[PDB]
Amino acid sequence: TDVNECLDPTTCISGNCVNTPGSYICDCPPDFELNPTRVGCVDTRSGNCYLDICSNEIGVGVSKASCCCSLGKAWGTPCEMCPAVNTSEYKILCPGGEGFRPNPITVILEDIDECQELPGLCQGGKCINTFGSFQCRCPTGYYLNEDTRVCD
Repeated sequence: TDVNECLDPTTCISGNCVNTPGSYICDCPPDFELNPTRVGCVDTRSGNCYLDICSNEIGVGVSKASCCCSLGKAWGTPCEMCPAVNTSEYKILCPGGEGFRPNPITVILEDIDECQELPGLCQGGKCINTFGSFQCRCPTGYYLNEDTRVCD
């Protein structure tokens, strides 16, 4: 009775909780929809990921979270800008910070695999997925353009 679940930190991941009599509700911000078990909000659209303003594509048909919670800079068509790291937009979009996205079904944070989803981050080179991150080794005689993410 006296209970308002919204007062609990965790209630409604990336969402706005509204306390109802015996439970509560999660209203999802724009572009987010409630997950199946209704514990949070996710963006299940698929789009391209870009390294600049959209240009320099590094990922295809990938989720905005996987794009922007990573090194991506813009996403989808029409080109949307990844929110900046100190924003609320980013708090919601990247609830686990840099390197992770929420599972569309369970909303559980998982390590984004740039190697698979964002192959662009290492064009012409070997991509090695790691915890919350990944590496890149350019083949002998070629070097990584830290700006184009291309080997040489």
